[PDB]
Amino acid sequence: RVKRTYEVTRDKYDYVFTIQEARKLLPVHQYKDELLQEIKKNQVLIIMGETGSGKTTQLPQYLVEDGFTDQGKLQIAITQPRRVAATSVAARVADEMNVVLGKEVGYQIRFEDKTTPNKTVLKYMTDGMLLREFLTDSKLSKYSCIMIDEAHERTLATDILIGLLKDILPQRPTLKLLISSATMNAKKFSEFFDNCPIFNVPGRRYPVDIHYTLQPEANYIHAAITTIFQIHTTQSLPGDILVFLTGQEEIERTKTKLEEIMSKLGSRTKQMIITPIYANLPQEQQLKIFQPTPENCRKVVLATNIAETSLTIDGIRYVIDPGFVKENSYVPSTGMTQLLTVPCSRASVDQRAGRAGRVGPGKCFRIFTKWSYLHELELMPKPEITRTNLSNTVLLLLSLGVTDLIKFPLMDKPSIPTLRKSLENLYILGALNSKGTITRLGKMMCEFPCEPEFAKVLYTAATHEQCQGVLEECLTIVSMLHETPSLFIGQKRDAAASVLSEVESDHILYLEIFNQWRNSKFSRSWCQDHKIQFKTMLRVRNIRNQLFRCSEKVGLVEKNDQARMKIGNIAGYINARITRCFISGFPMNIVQLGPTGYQTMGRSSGGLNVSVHPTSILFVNHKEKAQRPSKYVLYQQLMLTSKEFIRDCLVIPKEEWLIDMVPQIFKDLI
Amino acid sequence: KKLVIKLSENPLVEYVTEKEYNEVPVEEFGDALLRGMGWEQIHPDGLGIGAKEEASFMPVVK
Ligand SMILES: Nc1ncnc2c1ncn2[C@@H]1O[C@H](COP(=O)(O)OP(=O)(O)O)[C@@H](O)[C@H]1O
Ligand SMILES: [Mg+2]
Repeated sequence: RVKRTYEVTRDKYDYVFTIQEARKLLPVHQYKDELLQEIKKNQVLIIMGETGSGKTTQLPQYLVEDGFTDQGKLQIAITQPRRVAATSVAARVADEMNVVLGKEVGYQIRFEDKTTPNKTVLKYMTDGMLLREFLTDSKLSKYSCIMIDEAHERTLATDILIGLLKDILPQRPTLKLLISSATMNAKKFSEFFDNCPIFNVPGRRYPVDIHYTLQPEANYIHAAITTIFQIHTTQSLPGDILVFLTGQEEIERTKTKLEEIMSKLGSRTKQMIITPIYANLPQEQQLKIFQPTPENCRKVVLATNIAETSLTIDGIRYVIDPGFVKENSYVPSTGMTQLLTVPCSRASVDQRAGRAGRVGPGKCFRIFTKWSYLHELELMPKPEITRTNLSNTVLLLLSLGVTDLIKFPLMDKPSIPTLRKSLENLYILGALNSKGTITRLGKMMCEFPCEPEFAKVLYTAATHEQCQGVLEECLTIVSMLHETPSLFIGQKRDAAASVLSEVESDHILYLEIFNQWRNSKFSRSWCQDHKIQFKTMLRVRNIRNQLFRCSEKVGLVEKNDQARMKIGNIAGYINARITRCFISGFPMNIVQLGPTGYQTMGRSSGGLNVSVHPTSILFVNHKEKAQRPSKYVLYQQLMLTSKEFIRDCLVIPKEEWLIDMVPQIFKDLI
Repeated sequence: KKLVIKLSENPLVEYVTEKEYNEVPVEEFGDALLRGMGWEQIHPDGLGIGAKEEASFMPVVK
């Protein structure tokens, strides 16, 4: 057992010069009679099982077959933290129920919902989407049963869903809600729901051999690629490899590197099937990961944390675990959120090692030493409510009537410095009155399927007297910002030079790409010529269509049309008006140029010496053109990899645009 | 000296005011709301766990 410790490069490599029958084998099917009796007795139930027991797929099917839906009058809501896990598992259940997708089994995520009103029986949703359902219906009267799945992940939207549903259970006696999670300590969930009974599904798992490095690795990515090959060449099929990578940017760099080596190996090495899994994965790619691999082929799955708990790939025999999770961390004193990658806790690494033990005895490979596991790793994960901005959450709770906000029962309370900074952010955005009541702007911000800061940009373009009449340009740029990592094939500067010769900032470039694509009658041939992914732009047009319908219900489109007649915009004046709208929407994300470098303006934030990320076009202009750096820069994303980086950078040429748009911040700062 | 704001535990307001930001400051707003309620690292590129130009990673030999 002590032989587990291994060395990388173990020795380089040479190159010549019935679907119904499978449902009964799941472990939840043998406990089906006992579990449905327990749901009838108890209003709330915690169901624990090993990952892959069948609880996400079979439990909604068991409720419909029993009769909880009541002939299709009452819908069943199933709550997912992951967006990919909502869409892909709903496709599986539609195959098992034999219905076509979106008619009797549908999904609802924020920009696409495949649901029909009368026919849909069970619906799979993102955890954020069921929160938005409270604004329309406070009692959730259309749902007979709600299932909060993956509750051990402890996301932000799950925590408020547990808090909001706690209030409604005395009001509704016929609503049954099921908490389903991995085999984690559910005593904390059971205490919250007044001594709730817990059901445990025993899982059949095989022992996994867990391997550690002798020394820590300089590059885990190179160590993970080498570990794939020493499994691929020296082991016997069938065995599939599951690799846990942090983000979609590292997955695609690993995939093209791993494809490059297999081209050099050629005929001698066996065929490798590389399937990526990440957050904004397209729908056609999600079918590829669940396909059974052909004979004489090895599947190598490159995945984020979605494959850890949310979904299982059948046939995994090898797991490679570097041990990092990319996450969003919010600090209340500084007041900003960062994208940073951290070593994950001991409980999550043990959850990743269990994936090799499903179909048989497997091997788990860890790129970190055993000494960097006993002492260097935390024991449990910190919940998301401990590090989140909470500005969108408090605005949603004030809309629902949660006035007290500190006696509102939660499993983990938010801290007072986080809750204070969340209230100050809504007051800056104008969503909250000085008397404290929610204003007409704040009720408007809850209507949009976006963050309240993006809803402020769309409000400013239609209404504000210096900015009035650029709503059509702002609906384009906000829609491009949701799909920014998937826009470009190859390097961004080559596609940027083709669409427009000189662009100042990223927001104006994203406007120019969508306009020239629209002028070409939405041609697929335009995107290949200018090196933009065509499948991404179809999603961007879907986002713009959904935001345009929400702007009509608010009334911003009618106020836009009256404004465009009066002003008579000139193309020099348009980019100035677009800049001022994003200043009012994102006033905290302004960076001042200093002697050492770019630096955060906020006096609570202080001086961070942030640098411009190399993918942004603002970095491309400074390296190639002789233009001096701009004094003020607005960013959409902040990222920490060895120094702080800003993405989606906007250029603010004028100092007085800060003071004119948001004087409540920048009167003191300037 | 320290003002208290109690929320309306239950007609439109278009803009906030150009003067309510002066009557109630931004930093004073969050403190005043809580009194009414009651209350009053760096990780370089692909670096491994526990460790401390591109040279293209080909672990393949002729
Ligand atoms: N989209 C899909 N395509 C094919 N098979 C799937 C899909 N989703 C789930 N499965 C299979 O259904 C089974 C049930 O898994 P699931 O219910 O998601 O796990 P858990 O019990 O952890 O929620 C798994 O063995 C998995 O292989
Ligand atoms: Mg599941």
